[PDB]
Amino acid sequence: ATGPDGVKQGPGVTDKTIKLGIATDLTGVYAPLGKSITQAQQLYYEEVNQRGGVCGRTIEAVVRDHGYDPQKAVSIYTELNNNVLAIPHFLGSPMVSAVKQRIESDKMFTIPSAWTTALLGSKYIQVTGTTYDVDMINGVQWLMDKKLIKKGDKLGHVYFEGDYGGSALRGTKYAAEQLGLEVFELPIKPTDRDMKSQVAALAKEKVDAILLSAGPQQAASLAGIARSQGMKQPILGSNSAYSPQLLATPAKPALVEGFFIATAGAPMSADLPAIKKLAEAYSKKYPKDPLDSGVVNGYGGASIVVSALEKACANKDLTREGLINAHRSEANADDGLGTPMNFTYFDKPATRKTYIIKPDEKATGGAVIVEQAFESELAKNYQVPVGTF
Ligand SMILES: CCCCCCCCCCCCCCCC(=O)O
Repeated sequence: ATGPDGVKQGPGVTDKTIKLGIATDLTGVYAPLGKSITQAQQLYYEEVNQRGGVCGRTIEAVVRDHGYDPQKAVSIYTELNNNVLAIPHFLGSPMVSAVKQRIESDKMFTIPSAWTTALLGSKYIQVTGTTYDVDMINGVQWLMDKKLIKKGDKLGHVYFEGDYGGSALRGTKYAAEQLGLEVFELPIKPTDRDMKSQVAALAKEKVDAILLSAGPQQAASLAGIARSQGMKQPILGSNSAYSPQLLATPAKPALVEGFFIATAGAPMSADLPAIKKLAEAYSKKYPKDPLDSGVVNGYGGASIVVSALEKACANKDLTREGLINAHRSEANADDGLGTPMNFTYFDKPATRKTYIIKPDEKATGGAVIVEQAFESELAKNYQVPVGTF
């Protein structure tokens, strides 16, 4: 329990090692993005280890694949929880929801790649960036500002049922109420591979804009089918409704025009020194794995946990209490990757600024900024739910 350097050691911490857990999707709908996130975290931890680790201890990240399935995530959580100090990458809103009570009981610092409001309200869970609702509020306001929609128009929102799509949808509906828009709602599951019935329904409803809270496979299908039907409505996706791999498929033309993504994260093409450095470092380590916005997300999550570990080390306290208090002492985080945040609270989003990006085969990371990160008044005044959607 206390190392020979006088540092208190919690679960997963020995005299020479700090074990961290990663619960991701390597095989399901988010496979290429979970790979990128996971590899970017490993890149960060390797760089740290090369510089002597933390508190003289090497960081070891153990990786489990839940396949974007909540029951498997639970099983994985119970296999890791007594033997890792923290979980700096846990992919997926329903997956982390399923273990929220255990996280709280265990005092497990968890950094999801998941942005539901259902994960707010826990000291131990850092929801990074914006929440999904705030991204759709910003995004709908942007559609109106850009005259892609007007008062009285109808939005069709295709969404993964539950925490992720439902949170996004909450934002859509708030914006629609405030702005005088109608909403047509289309729930889907991650196992729905083919969007042609959804496209048919969107067309029947004569929507003016199409919103999507799903993964890359659904985005390719929906965009491709819509454009093959002559639909000209803009498409606005949540932050994970795209991977650059899709540009190497016939969906490309339906993604590089008329398709936008609302996200708190900067793409790999942003003109920031830390982004350029990351692009070079990641490309060097993993030459065969395309750069994507998951790389940014994973490197950033690793940066968050390491910052907290270093502060906890300096307090001679690599326990779960020491770690969370180190993390929650940071009111002004800015890792240089394009998403400044405040970590001292957890009853509201860490930021309310959303970028609009689009797919671009010419750009580093397969995407470019269309609108620099902004917080609409609409989003600023919105009441964000805490621990539910
Ligand atoms: C700064 C934070 C926003 C960064 C967004 C980068 C997108 C990376 C890909 C994420 C894949 C995971 C999707 C999870 C969907 C869900 O919430 O269940």
